[PDB]
Amino acid sequence: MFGVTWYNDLVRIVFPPTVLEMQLDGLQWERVQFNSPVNAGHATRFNVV
Amino acid sequence: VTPYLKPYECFGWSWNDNQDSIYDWWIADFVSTGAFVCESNPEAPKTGV
Amino acid sequence: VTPYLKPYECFGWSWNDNQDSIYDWWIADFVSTGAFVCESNPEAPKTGV
Repeated sequence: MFGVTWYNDLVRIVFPPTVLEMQLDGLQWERVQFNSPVNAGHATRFNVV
Repeated sequence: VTPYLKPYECFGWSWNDNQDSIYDWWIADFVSTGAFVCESNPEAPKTGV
Repeated sequence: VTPYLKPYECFGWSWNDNQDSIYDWWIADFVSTGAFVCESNPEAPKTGV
């Protein structure tokens, strides 16, 4: 499991070994365009928080 | 002339002395990235001191 | 180029894109007037909450 966050421009890009933190002044993100691979064995899964 | 700049960004310039009045200038901005950037990664603490 | 400006005054500009290099710029200064200025005067608190 991994994910990203951008709550009040505290842009984290997390992975179970390591995180990557940024803050950007002229940044704000509100839209998510998830896309999936063509076929998964079980159900592939995604969550916007 | 140094330009106006954001209150925690950082200015330097160089490259005169080429028989015309052009130059390179740069702005570092130091905005809360959390990844420190510097030469000479630290070697090791000597153990037992 | 943004001009130098007083440490608690505030700068914005606009009006390029008219096939010449003139523009309008403005300085708000926010000096302790005590009368707040803003759109959308507040309606009412709903009573009983």
